[PDB]
Amino acid sequence: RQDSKDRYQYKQYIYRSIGGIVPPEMAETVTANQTAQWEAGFTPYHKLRLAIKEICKTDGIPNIKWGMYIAFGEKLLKSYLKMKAGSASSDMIAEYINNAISAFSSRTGISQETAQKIADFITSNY
Amino acid sequence: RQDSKDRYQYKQYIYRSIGGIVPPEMAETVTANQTAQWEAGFTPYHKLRLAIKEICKTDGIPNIKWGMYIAFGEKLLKSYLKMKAGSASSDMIAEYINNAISAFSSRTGISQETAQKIADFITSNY
Amino acid sequence: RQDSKDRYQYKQYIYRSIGGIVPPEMAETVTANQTAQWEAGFTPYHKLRLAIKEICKTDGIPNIKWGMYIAFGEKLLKSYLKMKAGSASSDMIAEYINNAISAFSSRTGISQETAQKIADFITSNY
Amino acid sequence: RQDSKDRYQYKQYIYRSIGGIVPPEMAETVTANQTAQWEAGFTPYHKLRLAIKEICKTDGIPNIKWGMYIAFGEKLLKSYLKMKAGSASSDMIAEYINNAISAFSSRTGISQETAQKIADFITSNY
Amino acid sequence: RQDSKDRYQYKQYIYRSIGGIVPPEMAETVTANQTAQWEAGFTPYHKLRLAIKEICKTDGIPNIKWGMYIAFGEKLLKSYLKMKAGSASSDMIAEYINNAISAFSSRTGISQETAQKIADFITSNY
Amino acid sequence: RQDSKDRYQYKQYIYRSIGGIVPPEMAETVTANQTAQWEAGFTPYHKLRLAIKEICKTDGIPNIKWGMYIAFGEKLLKSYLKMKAGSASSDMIAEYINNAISAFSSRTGISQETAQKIADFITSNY
Amino acid sequence: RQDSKDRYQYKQYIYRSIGGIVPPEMAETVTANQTAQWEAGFTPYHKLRLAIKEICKTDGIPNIKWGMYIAFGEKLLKSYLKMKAGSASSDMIAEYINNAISAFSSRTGISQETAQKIADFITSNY
Amino acid sequence: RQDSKDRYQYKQYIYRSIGGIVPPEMAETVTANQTAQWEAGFTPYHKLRLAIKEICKTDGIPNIKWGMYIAFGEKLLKSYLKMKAGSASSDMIAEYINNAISAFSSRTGISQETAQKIADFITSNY
Amino acid sequence: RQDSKDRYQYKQYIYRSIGGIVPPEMAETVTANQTAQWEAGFTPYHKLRLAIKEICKTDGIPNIKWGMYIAFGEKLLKSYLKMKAGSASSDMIAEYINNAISAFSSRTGISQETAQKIADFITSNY
Amino acid sequence: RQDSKDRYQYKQYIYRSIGGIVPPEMAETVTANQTAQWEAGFTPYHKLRLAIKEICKTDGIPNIKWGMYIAFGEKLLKSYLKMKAGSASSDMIAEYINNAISAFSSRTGISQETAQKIADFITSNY
Amino acid sequence: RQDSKDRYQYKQYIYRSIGGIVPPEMAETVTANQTAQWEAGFTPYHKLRLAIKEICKTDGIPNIKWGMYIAFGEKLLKSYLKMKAGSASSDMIAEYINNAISAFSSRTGISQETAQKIADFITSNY
Amino acid sequence: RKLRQDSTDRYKTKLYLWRNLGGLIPEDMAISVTESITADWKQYNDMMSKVRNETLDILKTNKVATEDYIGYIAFAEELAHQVWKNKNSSPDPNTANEASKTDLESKYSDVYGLDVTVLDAIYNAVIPIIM
Amino acid sequence: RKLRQDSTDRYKTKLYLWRNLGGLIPEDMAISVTESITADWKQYNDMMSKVRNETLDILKTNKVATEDYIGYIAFAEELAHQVWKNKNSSPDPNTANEASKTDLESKYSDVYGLDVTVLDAIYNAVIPIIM
Amino acid sequence: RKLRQDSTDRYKTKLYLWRNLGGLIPEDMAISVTESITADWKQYNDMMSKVRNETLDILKTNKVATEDYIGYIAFAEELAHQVWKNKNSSPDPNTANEASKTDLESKYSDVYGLDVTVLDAIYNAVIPIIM
DNA sequence: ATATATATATATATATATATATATATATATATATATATATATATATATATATATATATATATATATATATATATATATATATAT
DNA sequence: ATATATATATATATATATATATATATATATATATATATATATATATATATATATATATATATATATATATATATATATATATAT
Repeated sequence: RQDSKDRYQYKQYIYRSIGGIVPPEMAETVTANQTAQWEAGFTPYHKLRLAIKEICKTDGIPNIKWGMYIAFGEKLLKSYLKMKAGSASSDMIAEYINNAISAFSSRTGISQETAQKIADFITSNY
Repeated sequence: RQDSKDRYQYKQYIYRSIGGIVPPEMAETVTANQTAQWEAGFTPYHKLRLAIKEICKTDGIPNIKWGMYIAFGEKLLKSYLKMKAGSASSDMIAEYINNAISAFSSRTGISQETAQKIADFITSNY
Repeated sequence: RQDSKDRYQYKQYIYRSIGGIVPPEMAETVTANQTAQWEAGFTPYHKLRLAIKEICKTDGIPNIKWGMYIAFGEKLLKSYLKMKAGSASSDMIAEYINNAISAFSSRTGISQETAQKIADFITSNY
Repeated sequence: RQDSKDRYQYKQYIYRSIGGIVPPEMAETVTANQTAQWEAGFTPYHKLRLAIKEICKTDGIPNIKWGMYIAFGEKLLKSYLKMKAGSASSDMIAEYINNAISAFSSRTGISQETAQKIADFITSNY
Repeated sequence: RQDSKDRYQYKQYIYRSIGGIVPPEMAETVTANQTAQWEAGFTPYHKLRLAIKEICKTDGIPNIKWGMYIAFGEKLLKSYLKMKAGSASSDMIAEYINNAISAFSSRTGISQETAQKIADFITSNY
Repeated sequence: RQDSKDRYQYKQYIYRSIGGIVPPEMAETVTANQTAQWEAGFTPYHKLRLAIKEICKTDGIPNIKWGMYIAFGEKLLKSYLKMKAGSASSDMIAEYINNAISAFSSRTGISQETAQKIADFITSNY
Repeated sequence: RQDSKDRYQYKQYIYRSIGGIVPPEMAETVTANQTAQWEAGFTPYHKLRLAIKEICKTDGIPNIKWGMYIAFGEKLLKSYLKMKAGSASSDMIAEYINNAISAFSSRTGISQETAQKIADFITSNY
Repeated sequence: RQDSKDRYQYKQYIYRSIGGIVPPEMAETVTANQTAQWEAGFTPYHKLRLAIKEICKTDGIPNIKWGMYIAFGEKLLKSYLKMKAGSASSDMIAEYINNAISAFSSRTGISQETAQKIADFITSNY
Repeated sequence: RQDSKDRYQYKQYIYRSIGGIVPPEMAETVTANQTAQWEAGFTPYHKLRLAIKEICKTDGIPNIKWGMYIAFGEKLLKSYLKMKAGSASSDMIAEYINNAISAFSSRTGISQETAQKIADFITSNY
Repeated sequence: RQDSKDRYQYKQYIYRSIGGIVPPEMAETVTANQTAQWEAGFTPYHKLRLAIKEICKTDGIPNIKWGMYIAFGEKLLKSYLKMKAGSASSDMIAEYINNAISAFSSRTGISQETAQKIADFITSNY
Repeated sequence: RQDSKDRYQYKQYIYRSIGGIVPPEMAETVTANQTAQWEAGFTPYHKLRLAIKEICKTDGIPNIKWGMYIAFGEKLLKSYLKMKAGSASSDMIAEYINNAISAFSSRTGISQETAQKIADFITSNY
Repeated sequence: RKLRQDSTDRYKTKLYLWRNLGGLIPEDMAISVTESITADWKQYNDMMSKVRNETLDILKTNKVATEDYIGYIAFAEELAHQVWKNKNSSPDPNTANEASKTDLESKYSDVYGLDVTVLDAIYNAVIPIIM
Repeated sequence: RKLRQDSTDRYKTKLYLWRNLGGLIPEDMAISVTESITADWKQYNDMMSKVRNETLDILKTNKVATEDYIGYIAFAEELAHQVWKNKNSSPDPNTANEASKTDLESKYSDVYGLDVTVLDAIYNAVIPIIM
Repeated sequence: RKLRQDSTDRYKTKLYLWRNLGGLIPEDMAISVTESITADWKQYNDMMSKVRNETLDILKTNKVATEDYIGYIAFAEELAHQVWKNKNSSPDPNTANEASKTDLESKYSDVYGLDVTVLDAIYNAVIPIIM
């Protein structure tokens, strides 16, 4: 399903948002462009989520906790993207991890050991 | 009938759902894609149902009970697909079977012996 | 996103402003023209902002201060464009910098050293 | 902006003035014609204004005074167009300049030397 | 302006006079026809006026007096058109000129010499 | 003007007389038909009037008297049309002429010689 | 005029009689039908009247008497139509003629010889 | 006239009876339906009346007596329609004829021989 | 009748209650809403009544007693709805039944055996 | 019922209060606005009452006492809203509870243990 | 409530004051205008009152004293508006504060320290 | 309110548009949609809210983290549905048995624990589940 | 006023038009939009204003330049949301811990300093944050 | 009057039409426009008139030619805005400094002279500039 | 009657992404409208002074024509209503 | 099978009005266009120079909604397909 249905329908979504009042040379052309951005923008996080799934199976750890392994990973990737503006990533990374890990009950909910592993896997995504 | 009529009309269905307001470069292209997913997604369960039919004839057991041999099989396949996330399938399998079999009056309605045979046939589907 | 979404939607904006009462030979043709002006008009400042981002990373200085590095840079570019009317740019440049730098708390908020660097980078934009 | 936005929107203006009650074979056709006259009619004065801008930079004289260098130039061009009816332009020219220059505080506000230069540049426009 | 704006808008005028209650097969078709008559009917006098302008420049005589050179010329052309009914144009011409010239203060206001020249130029228009 | 403006506006007249309450399939269709009758019905008299104009120029006789040359001609044509019912046109013709000519002060007002010429020209119209 | 104006306006008449309260699917459709009946119903008498006109010219007899040649003819045609119910037309014909002719001062007013000719011409109309 | 005017106006009648307060989806739809019933209901008697007309011409008998040939025929047809409820038509027929004929002065007024012929012609209408 | 007439007219009722002074955006919108509540609110009891009808036929018991089988059932359903507030339904149920059954002459009037059956059928309605 | 009937009729109420003398652009617009405030203003207390209902069922305590569980809860919420002005909510809360609980016979009528639970549930509403 | 109910009803008030004798083109148009003035005129004081509420919470001071914090603030704002006529606001401000503070028992009733803070907050409102 | 109530109109929005784009009759659509939005909203929220509410309150009481509720809620409904299934199709002994055997089944997921066993007991005793 | 209040109508404008261009029913749209503009305006301004107002006043008190507020405001809300997250999902000790650990986290940005620590303490003690 | 007052209706005219051509609701538009024309007219004329009036009177007093006012007015507002900017964002010493440093900056234009320095001193002391 | 699957919408719990709108803080840009100060240009309307032209209406004098209504004299026809 | 009205059309034959068109000959208004020459407004565009709003896009940084897509996990409807 996620192999193709996304771009096909996502384009349909935008067409609807653009409205039937907008000539097709704009309606479709804008749609296609915005979709391409969705595909490119979405993928990086999608890759993380898929990787996380495999990590948990590898570790032999709970499926429910994916809600947080994912949240944790996704939050950090946003942070890693921001680091391309902040610079000094070494310090930014440590700081994001510091709370992402330490605030166990709200930022992890998952073993700090596995949370860090995710932090490391996410780091590798640049 | 089921040899071809499904993909032919299923595509027609989606076209209708998409709506006459959507340009054909989207209406048909989306339709065809979604249908392909139907074909691929559907088949695994279809194969089980067809296999089940033959098993009952082989065993020499009631046709009416197909409602449950099918329900039982289909439920388990969903479970087997989930096992690709859960891991430790050996234990998940046992647990699904434990209740699928034990709750005779609501999960089987069929001899536990034949229910297990189906559980085994379904297992082979990965 | 900013690689293409701007021209695509900006055109849509104008179409809306023009109104549904205006024939398409005017609605779209005007839209496309005005957009082209947006692209050309916008770019010069966009380039500065992007350059500024890199300068701060290079210097190893605060991200928050971009609000002013940008404001400072953008203000000066407007001034540099005006210099093409004023002439004697050598003096106009000095005067713009004089206050842009001196009024620290309201025109810079950033080290005068880095503010000047931006003034120099902006100058190179002609 | 002034390279194209004028004809594009000016046409839109007229369309609005013509009114939605007028059939498109008249609304657009009249619009396009009137616009063409705008372009041709406007240009001569536009050229003067652009030339004046360069003259002041060349001379190294005040930008504010463009309000008058322009007013002065534009007034004279109107006069030069009238000379194509009046004839004896040699005398008409002198007379227009006589007051245009002499009434310093209201017709020039600019050095008579530079005002005359503009009078000469405008003269060359026929 | 007078090169095209006349027929374009004049048509618009009539459309308005015809009224929004009249079907377009009549509104526009009548408009276009009446306009064509305007163009043809108008031109003969327009030609005179343009010719008169040049005559005064040629002679080196006052612009203000165009009010009368024009009035004089236009009146006579009306007379020349009437001569196509009256016949004996030689006598009608003389009579129109007799008063058109003699009543200096109200029919000419212009030198009789130049008034006659106009009478001659108008005569050539048949 | 009389070359086309008549049929164009005359149709407009009828449309108005028919009224805005009458559906266009009747309003315009009736209008067009009635107009065609106007054109055909009108022409015969129009031709006479135009011919009369030329006759007076040919003869070298007064323009004012056209009021009667026309009245005389038009009256007789009506009579000639009636002769297509009366028969014995030779006698009807003579009788119409007898008074049309004899009652000089009220039926002619024009030389009997020229009145007869018109009677002859009209006769040729059948 | 009578070549087309009748059906065009007669339809308009009925439309008015039907009333503005009646939907157009009835107003026009009824109108058109009733008109067609007018055309067909009217024609037979119209033909007689036209024929009568020619007969009088042929005979060389008075125009005024058309009031009666027509009345006589029209009355008889009504009678001939009635004969298609009465039968024995030979006798009905004679009887209608007997008084139509004999009551000279009120049924003819025209020579019995010409009245009979009309009776014969009308007879031929069946 | 009777070839079409009936259904056209009869519909108009009902529309009036229905009233202007009733929505057109009911006013016209009911009208059209009721009219169709008029056409079908009316025709059977219309056919008789037309047939009767021809019978009298065939027989060579009085037109005035149509008032009774018609009344007689129409009365009997009503009776024949009733026979489709009564059965034993052979006896009902005889009885209707018995008085329809015997009461000469009020049920016939026409020769019993011709009255019977009509009774026979009507019988054939079922 | 009860298949649709209820919602159709019930809406009409409310419209009347709302009053002709209330704008239609309120009159109809409120009406439709309140009706929907009628449909939903009514149905639960309607279902019971219909079920009761069938129970009596099944049992082979008196029709007249429906007045009480219905009253009994309806009363209990009200009680069952109240139990969703009271909790401890097991005890509330017993208590409602205790008197609903015991007070034979006023709460049942029907065999306690059949009254209990209804109590059981009603219980199943939650 | 309470799912929609409130806003529908409440609007009707206001319309009545506004009066039939007030133009609809005010009558309805004011009504709709005031209703929206009712919905928003009402809800907070409605939520408490619904929550209280569930608490009593959960606890297994008397329905009659809802009169006080509700009164108690509603009073406290009013107090909690006031605390947004008073500040130092910790102390205000304690004081409201002090009497709300202590004056058993008039402020609770319910076990202090359950009254406090309500005080705690209400507190969570901010 | 105060987010919208004010303008909605305030308009209603004026409508009532204007009277039912005044045509709606005046009644509503005047109402709407006067209301707009209410909104604009009211807001400045409303802002102060809201600010004061927050100041007292911030300071941790008595709610009852709002009667005076408000009175004090509102009085001063009136004074600040008057200063736009008086000029020399520095002195007017001091004088208003001098008594507004000094007459503790009647102009403040609140700590002079907090009264001054309000005087300062109000001052910032211009 | 809005997060459970407004769903009526949002669901309505599509159901109408789905049909509207088919060129169908405005009136028939409005009717079909009305019935659809009613069935959807009513059936969903009635069954779901009862389970979800009990589920949310119990899990919160038991110190369940917000990221944990999904497991217990996904089970809450699945289990609650099986409870109806049995109340409808099976003997009381099988309803009781199945409830216990399903709690065991749920062990396939890391989620399963005391929380589940508590929740199901509540559903069986308390909630008239739609299915 | 206008800069926080008029947003209701501007937001309304689009939400209606978005749907209007879909050929949807005027009434359903007006209803769906009404609910949307309410949820938007209400939820946004309530949560945002409380934080933004405290944030603006504190930062101004502490001599923060107008170009600096962005950092502290962007944090103000982010932090304020995390405060709710914890009040909702975590034990009180974790709410306190997270607040302090987040203040540390915020060091990733040049913005972080005393101003942040002051602001968060206020949010925790004062504002009923929506999330 | 007309040259400052009628702008309300002319601005209104477009703002309505801009939206009207989008197929938007007449009522919502009338409301959105009303707020727009108010904000426009009010904010513009209040700030602008105070500066422009003082600017016009001072420049006229100082024998400034009508063609000269543009420079001083364009500066008048620009400067007046910077005055607010500082009153809002900077320490009083910086407001004073900036005013003087800006007067210097203004030298980039041939316009700058005593007239400017006089005008800015007035704006700082007199006008509650909107920005 | 029970259970899948593909899509479409809404929910439950948390978190992304693409776009759409509004905000918070400051500053650009493209267009749209209004202003400030002076001056053009294209069109739209009105004026000032005189004179045309195209159409639209009315008149002065006489006479047609096409239609619309009424009359004068007799007689039809189509429909509409009432009578015998 | 025939008539009396009224409204429409027609025939023979003519007229009085009213509205439209035309001929000869001319004018008074009103609306449109033009010539010579200039201006006051209003709406559009532009030049020099700057700003207040509103709508769109963007930068830094973050959020609240709404609509779409996705991940983990499950469900209620509706529309399509499938198995018995």
